[PDB]
Amino acid sequence: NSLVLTAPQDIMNAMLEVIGQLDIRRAQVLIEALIVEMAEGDGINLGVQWGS
Amino acid sequence: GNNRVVYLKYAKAEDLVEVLKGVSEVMIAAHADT
Repeated sequence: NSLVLTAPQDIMNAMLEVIGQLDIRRAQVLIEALIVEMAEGDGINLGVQWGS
Repeated sequence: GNNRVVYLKYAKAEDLVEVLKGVSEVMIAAHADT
């Protein structure tokens, strides 16, 4: 994980500054989701039939 | 001493040929068996 750089002094210094600015640590994120589900149901059936 | 043969300890020569082509520009060659 190395960079090999060849350039004159001024370009070298500029490139080293850019590398130093881009070579930094990243933070982390813990992400939590929450799913809630509720269901309710009620029914009634009533009837009378006549037959012969 | 226009020519040298370098024995590598930890790296692979085929890997270093590509890297050193730019820096050299001069001939660079790799012997894989040794």
